[PDB]
Amino acid sequence: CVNLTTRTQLPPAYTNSFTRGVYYPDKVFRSSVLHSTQDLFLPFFSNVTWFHRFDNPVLPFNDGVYFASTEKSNIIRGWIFGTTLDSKTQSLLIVNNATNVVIKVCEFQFCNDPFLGVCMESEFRVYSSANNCTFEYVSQPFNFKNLREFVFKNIDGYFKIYSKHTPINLVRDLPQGFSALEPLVDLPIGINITRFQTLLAWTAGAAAYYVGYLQPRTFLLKYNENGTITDAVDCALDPLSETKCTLKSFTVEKGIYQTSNFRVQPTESIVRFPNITNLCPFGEVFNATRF
Amino acid sequence: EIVMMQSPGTLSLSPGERATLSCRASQSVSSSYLAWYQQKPGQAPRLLIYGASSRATGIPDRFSGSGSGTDFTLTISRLEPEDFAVYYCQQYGSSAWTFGQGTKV
Amino acid sequence: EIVMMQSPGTLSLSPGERATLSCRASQSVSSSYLAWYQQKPGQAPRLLIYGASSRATGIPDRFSGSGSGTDFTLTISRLEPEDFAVYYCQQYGSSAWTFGQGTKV
Amino acid sequence: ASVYAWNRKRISNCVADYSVLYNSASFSTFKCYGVSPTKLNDLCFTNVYADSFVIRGDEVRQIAPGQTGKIADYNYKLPDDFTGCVIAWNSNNLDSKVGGNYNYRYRLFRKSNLKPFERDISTEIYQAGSTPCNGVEGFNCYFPLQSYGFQPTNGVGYQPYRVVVLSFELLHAPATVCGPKKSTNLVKNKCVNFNFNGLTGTGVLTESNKKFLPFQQFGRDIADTTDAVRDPQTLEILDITPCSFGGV
Amino acid sequence: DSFVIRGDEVRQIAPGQTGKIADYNYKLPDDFTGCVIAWNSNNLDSKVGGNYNYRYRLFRKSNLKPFERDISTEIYQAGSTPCNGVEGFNCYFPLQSYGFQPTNGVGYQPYRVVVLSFELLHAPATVCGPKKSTNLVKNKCVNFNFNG
Amino acid sequence: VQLVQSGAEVKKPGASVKVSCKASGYTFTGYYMHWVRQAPGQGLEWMGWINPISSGTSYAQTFQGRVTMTSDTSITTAYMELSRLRSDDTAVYYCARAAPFYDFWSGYSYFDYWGQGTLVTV
Amino acid sequence: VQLVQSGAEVKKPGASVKVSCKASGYTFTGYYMHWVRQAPGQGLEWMGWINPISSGTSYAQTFQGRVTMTSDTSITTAYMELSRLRSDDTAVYYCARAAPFYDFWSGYSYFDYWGQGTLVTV
Ligand SMILES: *[C@@H]1O[C@H](CO[C@@H]2O[C@@H](C)[C@@H](O)[C@@H](O)[C@@H]2O)[C@@H](O[C@@H]2O[C@H](CO)[C@@H](O[C@@H]3O[C@H](CO)[C@@H](O)[C@H](O)[C@@H]3O)[C@H](O)[C@H]2NC(C)=O)[C@H](O)[C@H]1NC(C)=O
Ligand SMILES: *[C@@H]1O[C@H](CO)[C@@H](O[C@@H]2O[C@H](CO)[C@@H](O)[C@H](O)[C@H]2NC(C)=O)[C@H](O)[C@H]1NC(C)=O
Ligand SMILES: *[C@@H]1O[C@H](CO)[C@@H](O[C@@H]2O[C@H](CO)[C@@H](O)[C@H](O)[C@H]2NC(C)=O)[C@H](O)[C@H]1NC(C)=O
Ligand SMILES: *[C@@H]1O[C@H](CO)[C@@H](O)[C@H](O)[C@H]1NC(C)=O
Ligand SMILES: *[C@@H]1O[C@H](CO)[C@@H](O)[C@H](O)[C@H]1NC(C)=O
Ligand SMILES: *[C@@H]1O[C@H](CO)[C@@H](O)[C@H](O)[C@H]1NC(C)=O
Ligand SMILES: *[C@@H]1O[C@H](CO)[C@@H](O)[C@H](O)[C@H]1NC(C)=O
Ligand SMILES: *[C@@H]1O[C@H](CO)[C@@H](O)[C@H](O)[C@H]1NC(C)=O
Repeated sequence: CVNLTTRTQLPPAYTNSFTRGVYYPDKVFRSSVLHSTQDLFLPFFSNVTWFHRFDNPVLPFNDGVYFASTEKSNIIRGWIFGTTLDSKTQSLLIVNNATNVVIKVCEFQFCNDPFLGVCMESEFRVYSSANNCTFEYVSQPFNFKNLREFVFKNIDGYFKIYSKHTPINLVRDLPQGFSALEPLVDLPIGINITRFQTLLAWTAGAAAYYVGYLQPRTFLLKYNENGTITDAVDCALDPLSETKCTLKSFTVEKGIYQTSNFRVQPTESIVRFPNITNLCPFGEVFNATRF
Repeated sequence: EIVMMQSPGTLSLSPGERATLSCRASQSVSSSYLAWYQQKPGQAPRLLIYGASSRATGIPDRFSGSGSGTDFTLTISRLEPEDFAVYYCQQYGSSAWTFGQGTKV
Repeated sequence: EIVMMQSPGTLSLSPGERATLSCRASQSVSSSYLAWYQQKPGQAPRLLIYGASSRATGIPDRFSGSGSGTDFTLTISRLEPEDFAVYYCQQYGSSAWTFGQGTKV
Repeated sequence: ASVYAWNRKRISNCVADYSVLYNSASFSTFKCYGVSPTKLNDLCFTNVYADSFVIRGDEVRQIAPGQTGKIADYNYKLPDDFTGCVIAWNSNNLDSKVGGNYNYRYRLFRKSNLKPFERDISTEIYQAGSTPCNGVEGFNCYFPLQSYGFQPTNGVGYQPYRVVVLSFELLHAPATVCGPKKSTNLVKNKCVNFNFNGLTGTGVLTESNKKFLPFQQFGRDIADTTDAVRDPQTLEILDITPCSFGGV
Repeated sequence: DSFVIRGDEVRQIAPGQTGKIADYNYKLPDDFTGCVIAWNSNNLDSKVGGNYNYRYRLFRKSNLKPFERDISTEIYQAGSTPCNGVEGFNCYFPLQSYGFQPTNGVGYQPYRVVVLSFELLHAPATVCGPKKSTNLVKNKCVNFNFNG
Repeated sequence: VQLVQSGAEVKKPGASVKVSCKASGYTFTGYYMHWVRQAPGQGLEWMGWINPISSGTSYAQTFQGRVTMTSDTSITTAYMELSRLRSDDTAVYYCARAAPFYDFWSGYSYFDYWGQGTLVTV
Repeated sequence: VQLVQSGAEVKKPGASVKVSCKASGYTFTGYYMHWVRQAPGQGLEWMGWINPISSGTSYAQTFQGRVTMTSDTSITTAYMELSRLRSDDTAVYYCARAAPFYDFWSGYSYFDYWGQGTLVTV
């Protein structure tokens, strides 16, 4: 393992998610319809943490994460998912190397500063010890030019990866507009995932990435004639979006619609019981000499 | 720690009679933690009474126990030649098991 | 039919040492159908190992087995005087049970 | 494995012949929940979780949905909507030793009940009272795991039983584990009873003009009912229409 | 209905049960009306070397419909290869005996089971409990019981 | 579990011999009874088996048509009848227990209990 | 329930002694093994205990730092190792079975089975 120290220490950046992060929630074709689904989605216009240099600490993984990268020269290498990441617990390693994509759910002893080096690939300094392998998979690969979006979920024993590749043309930002992420792979791996880390490929390259978090939300998805999702409504973004979901339409006529219910939520738990201290004589029942 | 004192140090009696032995403690003892053992000469000790008054499995009804607080007693209703042995009181407290000095019958 | 060949025909060693015996087969044999038996002189054979590597009930941990395909072995970690007996390998296949020629220890 | 640290063998991408296991004589308990044991060979599942452990005979009843005790609340909890089969057999001839086989263990204590399929392999001292234990075995501080002393002279309820549980996952995803069914030729433009990778129904199969994405296995109408299916052998998209009906 | 089974199998003589005695020897319907009376008969049915007269069906191609007796001894084909009447690999003998011994545990001791199925169809009743009849009273409001 | 066999027998060539094997400690009908021959100075040879529940048999080709195997569940005893004896049949005959073919684990591939051998001299 | 200890040992001052106690008739790991010392003409003194499931121990303050207690579940045997012997340690050493501390009834407060004593002379 090698610890890289020649790095400037700046605070994390933040950006606006806009309408990104919508994915196909299931494997069923439907077309020319509006479908209401309750699932883990990236909320619209959410605060997305933005990282650049060689900026890649371990981040929390809660219900799931949204990951996006803007690159021009293939710097991204992969991800580490796990609970402790130090061979004490099971961990998931996803690496896209020069020739293919490898997924391994072996028990890895990770480095405290993992990375790859490169133009041809040479260095691989991700882990040392690796035994107790449980799952392996290999497959086809995957201003700035390339935008890559991924959704990572860990539900009911499956780790679901969704992805979209698009062109980009901004120097320093995330595009506005709508696209849907198709599912890439469903891995049947029952891993407790609470933390993750990004693998990047001395000098620094030109690349940036964004990390958002999924929440339980209801989305109204618009399927076109060819069954492609072309729009969506986040049913809790604003009162209009809620109205659109309630009427199951993306067009709302003039009028007044009853769309929800307001309720004040409790902030404290008040527990009151009699101030008695004597214990019940259960022991005397159980340990009696004669029954 | 707690001092465990038995009385009398030596008992002398005839077969067929009743015997009472006593066990005293420096500090109050829960009835659930007091036990009596019989050790015959040349033999290992064997359990007679546990929980102050409960007979151990296999023990004749001639043996009985009683007591509370710091004062416990063991009574043998009728003695047979096999009963002329050393009797011990034992107690648990803190994280330790304390035995008395033993009484000879 | 399948020919069952054991090796060496005679083994010579001292008490306290380790022994390894081998069993070869003409045709591939599933691990589930291979067994080892110990026959002491003047006594009936008794089962030691079944399913290539599983010890029979009542067998000391000194006996172990391993193998696959056509090559199986029996290892005794340490020998006692009772272990100087004849060991046989047995296999099932087709609708018949075939035994080896036996090895003397 | 010990029940506290039970083994899971994920089973996928294969043909599952369940008639061999069900019609076997070697099994004493074979209880299925959510499916019937005699229809298993006609079904397809996305994934099968083969879970395996050794328990005491009296505890065999605890390997069921809705049960309470030590193995259920602390070693191998099953969900109430469990789909699968709990196959179990007496293994006294394999797992018993004269002095007791102390290799098989179970968790006896825990702060809370185990959620479904939650393995717990810790050995942290259990605090029974209000006083912190600080890692030391003593009063109100217990060792959470205990061994079963499996002896050949024990009664039937105390003999070891090996348990294999088979969890059948059913989510809207491609099925990978199917029974040993033979496939037939595809017939189009006629009313037939069809079974497409476990999906069953009656209808007329026609060639579809729908542009299915590479990951989509079937389709649904506005009504949220199945109206198209991808054939499991040739990646053809078929439309399913109901067989002709109407009032008389 | 009367038969001998193993003690652990006594629970199988109920509606909605699975196993070897239910699915292959004595299947009860789910709408069964009746009583399953059973008792330990170790003092009558056990022998020292094992009483091998009581048998049970262990194998069958399909489950027994309710109240369907099956007394055949046809060789059971476990695999894909026809057996042609010969006992061998994947070809089993469907029946097996219970080795009832006086030293067996309670779950392996013999239990004699008598099941009583009560048929209720719209027809004359012929089996009635030991009730006394009363005089017939007409033209008054009464609680009546006419043959059940 | 025990398997107690009859005592030694001496027969002339051409005769027939019957060797009893009495079983105890298990369900006799639940297992196949096998016979194994051991000529002096030689290894073990399998002869055949009997299924007590159906009185079904199978014999090794070497002994096919010469040996009959029977059983009596009432006295929990298996019998060997070897006919057309020749001088090459002098051997110690063992009875052994093997699980049936129905057994999910390959218990039929091995013999877990053996009786004391019966010496037959021809 | 039986507890069988090793035979008598004679040791010089400064040496260490190991006394075994083999258990049978019960689940070995389900109970605590305690050791009790009895000097000639004296009463019983508790030395400590070993929990076979976890190899956990506790020692009396009198013997803290001098005695090690171990166990081997495979052969169901407890061991005593007493180091730094002095002439005052000549005694009969007993092994005793007691319930674990999680017993709802105070089964840990008393010893229900004892082995035969091992005489150690120093
Ligand atoms: C029969 O059982 C009773 C009650 O049992 C008690 O409650 C049960 C639910 C379990 O938790 C038992 O383990 C528990 O003992 C016994 O009475 C109680 O015994 C405890 C143990 O000594 C007493 O606690 C002590 O109390 C003194 C004050 O007198 C303190 O100084 C000690 O530090 C300790 O806290 C408790 O007071 C006592 N309660 C009563 C009402 O007597 C009982 O001893 C037991 N008897 C037998 C023969 O088993
Ligand atoms: C990289 O830095 C980490 C600290 O952030 C090092 O980890 C420490 O290594 C020392 C060994 O010299 C241990 O004593 C510490 O306990 C470690 N701390 C942690 C938090 O793990 C790591 O060794 C460094 N890598 C290299 C190659 O020097
Ligand atoms: C990318 O990852 C794959 C998967 O680990 C690598 O393929 C293995 O490489 C090792 C090294 O020679 C071989 O021993 C294995 O047999 C390979 N396995 C397969 C399935 O191909 C591959 O080498 C990696 N590529 C690079 C450039 O590191
Ligand atoms: C995101 O959150 C951080 C932390 O409070 C805040 O400083 C930043 O302004 C937020 N970004 C947006 C776009 O609201
Ligand atoms: C694999 O996991 C087991 C835990 O069951 C552990 O005992 C073993 O040491 C691990 N393997 C390696 C190589 O550390
Ligand atoms: C995952 O691990 C953490 C420990 O970091 C633990 O608190 C949590 O309960 C675990 N979750 C599951 C589902 O096991
Ligand atoms: C559907 O696909 C066809 C090509 O297959 C294309 O011409 C058409 O524009 C698509 N429809 C929509 C709404 O995108
Ligand atoms: C079997 O299924 C696979 C699914 O990918 C398909 O590619 C292949 O052509 C099928 N083969 C036959 C003979 O149907």
